[PDB]
Amino acid sequence: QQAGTETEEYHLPLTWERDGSSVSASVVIDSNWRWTHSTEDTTNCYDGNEWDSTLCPDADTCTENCAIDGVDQGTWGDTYGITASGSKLTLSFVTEGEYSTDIGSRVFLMADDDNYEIFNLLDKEFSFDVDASNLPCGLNGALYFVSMDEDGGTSKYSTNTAGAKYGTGYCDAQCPHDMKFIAGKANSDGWTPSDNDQNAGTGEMGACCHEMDIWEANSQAQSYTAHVCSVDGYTPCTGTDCGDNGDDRYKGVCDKDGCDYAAYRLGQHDFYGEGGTVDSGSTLTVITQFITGGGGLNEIRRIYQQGGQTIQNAAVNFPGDVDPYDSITEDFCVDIKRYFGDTNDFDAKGGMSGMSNALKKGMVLVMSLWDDHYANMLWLDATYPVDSTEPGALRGPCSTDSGDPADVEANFPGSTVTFSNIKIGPIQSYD
Ligand SMILES: OC[C@H]1O[C@@H](O[C@H]2[C@H](O)[C@@H](O)[C@H](O)O[C@@H]2CO)[C@H](O)[C@@H](O)[C@@H]1O
Ligand SMILES: [Ca+2]
Ligand SMILES: [Ca+2]
Ligand SMILES: [Ca+2]
Ligand SMILES: [Ca+2]
Repeated sequence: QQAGTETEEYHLPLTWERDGSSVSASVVIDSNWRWTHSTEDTTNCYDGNEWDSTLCPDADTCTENCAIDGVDQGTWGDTYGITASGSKLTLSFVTEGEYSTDIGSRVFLMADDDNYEIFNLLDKEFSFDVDASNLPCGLNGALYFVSMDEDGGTSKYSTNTAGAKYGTGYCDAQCPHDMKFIAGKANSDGWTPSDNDQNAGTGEMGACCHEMDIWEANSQAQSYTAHVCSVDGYTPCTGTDCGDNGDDRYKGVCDKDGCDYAAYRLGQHDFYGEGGTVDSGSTLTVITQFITGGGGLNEIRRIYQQGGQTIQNAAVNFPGDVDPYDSITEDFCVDIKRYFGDTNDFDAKGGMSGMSNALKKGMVLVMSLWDDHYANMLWLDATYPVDSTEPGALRGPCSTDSGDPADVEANFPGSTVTFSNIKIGPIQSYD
């Protein structure tokens, strides 16, 4: 995409801590949340959930003709319900503006006006605080890393002149087709509007890359998941390469399921939640350690702190069936996938070594708040598949009727997540 000139681009300031020193940074809104319009005027190129057939008769003409616009200082709060102060950032779910309504948001941490911050997580401890108290069943307030390009695509894709400054270049391990710009081009060829999301559609292209989910959670359940892909960084896909939901799920270049560590799923039902060992009713500190051996990742450990207590990660609880692993390791991934009857696509795509190499190349930090139009977040917080009674189906305490976006958007529009005190530093000892 190119950048429009209707609205000036302002990144929202955010402070964080890197190896002992305060960094005055900012966040940027993902391009998918922006207005896409003609370069000549205010006519929408993306209108509801379809592209304008006159402006965008094919992708190349669409790309020529259409621009993504800025988000100015006032737009952050007025349109997206996003606020920041100091080291704290708050995302909102439903924000009713003047003439339209926004649902959720996705933002990236900037290094400067033109480039994302790049995190090299190997042999480091990453931590932050989160308040997930105001996220019901069905919501996901997520903090995660993806193998995006630092500049958002502008060096590799000459029709992307907007770049990281306008939140371009998202990719993740789902190879999502709902991205409006991929590889610097409008993803308008083959576009089908979604049946249940009036702002969304899908195009021919997907946007694939490695993904390290540090925190996917609401007040009822939480997980952390490594997803490795067999391709190098940001990778556009078509066809079978995208590994689309359904028959193609395991046939693409990315591990969609991931090697997931979800305490409730692993048989620790009172560990996290309302009044849990980790109490989702109050702020908590999430510490994640990327442990290496011989320079390669071999373990992703989790520690929690809350009210001055240090809380070790809850171990796998299937006595006699699976060992009491308490972290993501190769053997955990293999053993738990066997017990759950899950295809081990993590190892297929490269496994821990693969992941390691992804982390070595550096990742972008993502914070988002969304609902789930595909699976109603049931994979996180309920039972999935809904009628399944075998090991690994049970995910959280929520009803299998929970999480329909039409329901949660109506019933809990005021839901929010707050992230704060982002920090990276050396791996610390926790007694
Ligand atoms: O894409 C949503 C979410 O999916 C997570 O993977 C699920 C997968 O969606 C489901 O079909 C399978 O049975 O379970 C895995 C693990 O719960 C993926 O793990 C997430 O990171 C992603 O946000
Ligand atoms: Ca032209
Ligand atoms: Ca074509
Ligand atoms: Ca094929
Ligand atoms: Ca299962």
